[PDB]
Amino acid sequence: SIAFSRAVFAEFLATLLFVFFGLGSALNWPQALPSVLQIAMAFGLGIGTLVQALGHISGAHINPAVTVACLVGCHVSVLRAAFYVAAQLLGAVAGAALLHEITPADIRGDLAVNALSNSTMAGQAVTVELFLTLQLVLCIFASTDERRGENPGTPALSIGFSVALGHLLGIHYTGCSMNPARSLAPAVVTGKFDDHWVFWIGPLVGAILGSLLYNYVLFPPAKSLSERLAVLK
Amino acid sequence: SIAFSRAVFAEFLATLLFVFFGLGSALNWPQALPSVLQIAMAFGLGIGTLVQALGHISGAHINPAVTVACLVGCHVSVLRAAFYVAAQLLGAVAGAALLHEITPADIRGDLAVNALSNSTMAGQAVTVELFLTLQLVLCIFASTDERRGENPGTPALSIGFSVALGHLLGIHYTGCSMNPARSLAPAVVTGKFDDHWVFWIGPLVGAILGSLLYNYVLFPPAKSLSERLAVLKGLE
Amino acid sequence: SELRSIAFSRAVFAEFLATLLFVFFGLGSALNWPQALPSVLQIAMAFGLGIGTLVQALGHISGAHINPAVTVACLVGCHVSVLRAAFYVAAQLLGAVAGAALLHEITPADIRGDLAVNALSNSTMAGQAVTVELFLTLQLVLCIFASTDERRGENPGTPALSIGFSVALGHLLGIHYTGCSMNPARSLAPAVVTGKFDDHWVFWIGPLVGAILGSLLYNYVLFPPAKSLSER
Amino acid sequence: SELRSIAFSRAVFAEFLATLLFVFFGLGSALNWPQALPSVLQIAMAFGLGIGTLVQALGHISGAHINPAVTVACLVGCHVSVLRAAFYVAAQLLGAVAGAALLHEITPADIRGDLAVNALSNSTMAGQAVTVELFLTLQLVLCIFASTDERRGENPGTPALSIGFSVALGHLLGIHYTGCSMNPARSLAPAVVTGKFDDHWVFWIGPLVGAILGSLLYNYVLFPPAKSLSERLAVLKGL
Repeated sequence: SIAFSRAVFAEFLATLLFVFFGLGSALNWPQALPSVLQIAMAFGLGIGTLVQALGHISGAHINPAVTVACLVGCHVSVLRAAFYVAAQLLGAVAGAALLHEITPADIRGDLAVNALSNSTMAGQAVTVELFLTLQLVLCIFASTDERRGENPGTPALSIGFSVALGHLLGIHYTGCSMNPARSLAPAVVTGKFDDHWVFWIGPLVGAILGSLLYNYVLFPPAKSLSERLAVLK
Repeated sequence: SIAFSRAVFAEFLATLLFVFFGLGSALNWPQALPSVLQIAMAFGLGIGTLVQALGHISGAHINPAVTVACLVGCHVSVLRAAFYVAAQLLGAVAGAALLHEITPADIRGDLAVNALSNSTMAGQAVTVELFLTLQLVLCIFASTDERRGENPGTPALSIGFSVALGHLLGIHYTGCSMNPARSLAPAVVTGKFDDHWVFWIGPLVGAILGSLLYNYVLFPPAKSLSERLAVLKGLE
Repeated sequence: SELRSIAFSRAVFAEFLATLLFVFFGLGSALNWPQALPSVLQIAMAFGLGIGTLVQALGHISGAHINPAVTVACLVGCHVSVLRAAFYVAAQLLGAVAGAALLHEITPADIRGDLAVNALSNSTMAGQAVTVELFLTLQLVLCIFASTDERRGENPGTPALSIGFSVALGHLLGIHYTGCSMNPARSLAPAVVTGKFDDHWVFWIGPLVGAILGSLLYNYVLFPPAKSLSER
Repeated sequence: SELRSIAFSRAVFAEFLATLLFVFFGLGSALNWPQALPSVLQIAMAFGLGIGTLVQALGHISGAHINPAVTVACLVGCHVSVLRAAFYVAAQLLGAVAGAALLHEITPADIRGDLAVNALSNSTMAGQAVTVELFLTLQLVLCIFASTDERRGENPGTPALSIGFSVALGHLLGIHYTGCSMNPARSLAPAVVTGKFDDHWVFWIGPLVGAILGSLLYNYVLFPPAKSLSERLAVLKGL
């Protein structure tokens, strides 16, 4: 019961640092405007560092979509999945509120809210978010699959660069979500809920798609006791 | 029976995600035009992520040139190589068609077709694409070599940054192909086939050079007794 | 023992040489070169790959702290005698100012300029900045303590690259506020060479409080040692 | 003998092919200005990922020096015969000039220019420039010696990346002073092709001294090997 509290707190602290570092590096800084690779690096190295620092404590989800995909695949109780999602949403809004407090009001602006950029249709954008989170969920599962042992090699760096890979594409359409907590945090702080359903349906459908594709299509487990039914039939 | 189907599907899904993410990060230029390092990071981390995600399922080729290269030193049969190349070409055009659907019409443009750039001639260009794939195939063979001298596992990031390394050079000449499927996908969707042979002869010839250079010149692998007999009894 | 004595001397020398190379490469890549002004990602990569290279090169000799803050974090965290920590902090401050003095005499005088002294940027207040420096160093010691935790021996992991990209991560954000310190030696080095001590206490209070916060958070809240025989 | 063995011939050819690919990719990515001018981070990444990829591709075959300074560094440390060191340096110089001549052939004449020769930049003096090149190669040699240290546990691929990012680290600083050499073969290759030899001694004295300095510092001062079979057992001592 005490290790579960450490894990929920770690998920809270991790999403706090992720959103604080991520949005603050994505703000419109006048003299030095951030580039797409610069923002992708910020979010990328953010997940990779927090997975390194807190992966052994809680699994380092830092993402409700990852937690939901973990609910379909790995052995996580619906009790733990709810506590994780709740901890991530609370940590995210705390990191965005903290960033707002420390960032001068001149630079804050939209506080890096997710908005449909490059005149992307919501139906077009929700399809992008689907495949953005799909490749991340595929990489997270493969990097943390216990059946692979120590063979993955670079779990923290690979998951980070997978997040950066999605940002290198998703920034132009929606500013890249791949995380419902990363989208909700600046939307609550600064009043901006432009097409917010895209940043929830997209990642969640993309996450459950990658979990089902991996755990039961690409690399399913061996048949369990259910084979006794085919013998009886 | 099923494991081969899961591998071919992985090659299809991997090339689908690779082309979707790769070409998309090369278009999408409103007020923020992508730089050479930015585009190279997209293709680089794309291969590295998909080698990490699907390498243990299919081998993570995501390249008909790489699949052709593995025909000599990857224990891949001519049956599997054809199924892999077909899955790569189908996934590539599916990723380019999907990107076209989700990208607004004004931004699409060329859809990141491989094209001759900076007044580079097709003979000069096909020479670049050879060495772009030579170093990639050279890195893949060592990264998947049991005698490379490290703990078991495949370095997906090393393979990814090898793809990125080729882009920091190849973009200025051809937009960097290194992958015949990566070139056919936007060529089929858009219709632009200008000097399309450069993006096929280049990667395929560069791959067979790296495979022959590694497996016969640089680091010839250890032959099993059954493999050793196919040589001897095939002689005289 | 005689073998134990040199190993400590090898470690103190490595800490001096490491902070010397870190400050020399970091500041020199952050200078305002007119033909190619460095971008935030360019500067972040310079400091990031600098730590990662030096941790790769000297981690197995001294631990590759390269930061008085993380050395203090090991005092409260990875329990190390105050003797070794004092020798480490002194070597870092001496190597840093030596690296900044070397870069000064190595770079033409016109372009030396501010020598990448940590300074308040974008009208950020000292109270807001000292809060940023806290969380920049907080995540760094969180990554360092996990990458070097005695209990994670088995698989070697990627400590040098992870810590290096953790330093870069802090620069993606910290550059816009203070030019990113995360290291009191990296701040004292160019301030001593080129007299610029504007709000220097921020670059000392910030990293030290964030380091002790992350060391206390790791060793007592997140991943403490087993109190009893329940799991040892 | 060592000369008449296949592994030595395979190692010399690997050193030749590796330097050929490194110079071809490095200069060409640093020299292609027309409408897209390469950035310092871009050039640093090209040379960085270049060394990292070739160390990963050919390190197990020859050691992947790709640098007469690095070869000299192991001549002062890593058991490399003075016969092997001469064959390695000769293979690197031949592969470099072959890679530079190859790049000149495939790059259109409008963009070739000086072919990315190492040149003193931003009014840096030769004494100041030769001091940069020393410390650029020193940290690289320190990183190479540690990335190849059998006493250090690492995961696959990360040592090649660490060496690569060490090269990229030097370029993030060295480009502003000299265009970043850290390799006498990388400087001679375009100098022979294009014919520009301005202050060529800086790109030779600097990297070599920095390599010997780094090899001596690592093998004798920082992390020397054991002397007796009881050394490691003695380090334990009491509890």
